[PDB]
Amino acid sequence: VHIDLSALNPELVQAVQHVVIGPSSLIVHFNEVIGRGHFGCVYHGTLLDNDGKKIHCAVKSLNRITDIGEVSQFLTEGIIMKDFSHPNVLSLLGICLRSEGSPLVVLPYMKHGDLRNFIRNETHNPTVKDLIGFGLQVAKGMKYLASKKFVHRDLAARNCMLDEKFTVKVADFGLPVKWMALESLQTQKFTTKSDVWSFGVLLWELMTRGAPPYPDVNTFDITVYLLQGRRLLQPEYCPDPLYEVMLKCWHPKAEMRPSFSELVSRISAIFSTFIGEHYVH
Ligand SMILES: COc1ccc2c(Oc3ccc(NC(=O)c4c(C)n(C[C@@H](C)O)n(-c5ccccc5)c4=O)cc3F)ccnc2c1
Repeated sequence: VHIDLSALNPELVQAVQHVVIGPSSLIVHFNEVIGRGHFGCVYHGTLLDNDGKKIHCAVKSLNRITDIGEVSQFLTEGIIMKDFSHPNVLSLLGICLRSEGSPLVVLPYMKHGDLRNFIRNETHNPTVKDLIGFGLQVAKGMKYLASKKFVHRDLAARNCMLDEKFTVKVADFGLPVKWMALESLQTQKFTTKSDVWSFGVLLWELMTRGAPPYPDVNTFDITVYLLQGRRLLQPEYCPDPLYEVMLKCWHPKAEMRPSFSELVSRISAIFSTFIGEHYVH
């Protein structure tokens, strides 16, 4: 990959400068890979400050980026993400624009990987309170994203990260038909309200500790399934009030679905009635 960086806009390069990091502070370990491949090509990285203090990071290589339009789009995404600041939203440490090799994205290292794999791992023992707690953290992250008028589009357990303090970081914001709202499947439109539907599916994943949704329904038969008024069944470990929350999230009419603000207050109330946790945040 040899991108001709000279062909970029002065005001945009000026705009992205506060997001750019490079070899004077970032060490990429190109021989050391992170993850399976559901986050793409990711390397272990080390970020140093002025006094040489090291920080563990993940370095994603965007290998499919070739032309100047795609790089410009990449810079703008970097600019947007860098501005976000919320404990339940994954941070952007920076990006790398290099004359040789693909553009790079630098994120804080997430000890416990993604939430779906964490809860599926049988060596972990999350309580019902633990699972609801994870769901509350996601809702708080989505409440922030909504307040910035930013639509996630791909909310799911696989896309939520978990750090060493068991803080959930909403990630990969900005085909998973089984997470898509009815209107998104039909009109291809995505909004914060459709993010609320996906969040309902995410809660279902949590309470089933990462079971695949709609097991007996084909991906192409999902639109008719939902128009028939059929929904995901109540998980064995899901309480009645949380299941009603899920049902509200999957309302036929997008405008009738709760806001993430409403979701945080309701899930917070349910969470408070539960006791016993093995993962305290
Ligand atoms: C130990 O196991 C793992 C396994 C995987 C890990 C990991 O994977 C990633 C998670 C998330 C992302 N990236 C994102 O969530 C991005 C978001 C949300 N945006 C922003 C959006 C507006 O496009 N961008 C982006 C930023 C700048 C330019 C273009 C795109 C992004 O890369 C990249 C990763 F490797 C990150 C950190 N620790 C990990 C530990």
